Amino acid sequence: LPAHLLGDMWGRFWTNLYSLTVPFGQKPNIDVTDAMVDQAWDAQRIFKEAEKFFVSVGLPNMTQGFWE
Amino acid sequence: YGFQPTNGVGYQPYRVVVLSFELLHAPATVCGPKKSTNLVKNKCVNFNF
Ligand SMILES: *[C@@H]1O[C@H](CO)[C@@H](O)[C@H](O)[C@H]1NC(C)=O
Repeated sequence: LPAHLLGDMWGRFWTNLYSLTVPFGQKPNIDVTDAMVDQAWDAQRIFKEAEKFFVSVGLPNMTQGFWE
Repeated sequence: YGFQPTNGVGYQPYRVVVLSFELLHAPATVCGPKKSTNLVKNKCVNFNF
């Protein structure tokens, strides 16, 4: 492959070639961004659902100095 | 200890008081607090003063 057609300056990641190499372009790759702005999720919900993921597996809470 | 207000718990200062009761010998001293009520009048009663 020619070195200047790989998606970035050095060919380190091929991640910008997805729009040319997508297998089935008539199927939307799943994207939940509209369901976040339809339920009025603030800045704090994204971390509080993240803290509930880690307490789900058996890991400690955030340290409560973490929030201020 | 260089204490700072932005220090995670377990690094913030705790004040401690250790009470140590040491008996020995005597005739009497401090003890519990007794209870009471409202004495009456003109009625056979069982009293403690
Ligand atoms: C973590 O925090 C939640 C409330 O924020 C609490 O209900 C839960 O018990 C905490 N986890 C532990 C292990 O105490």
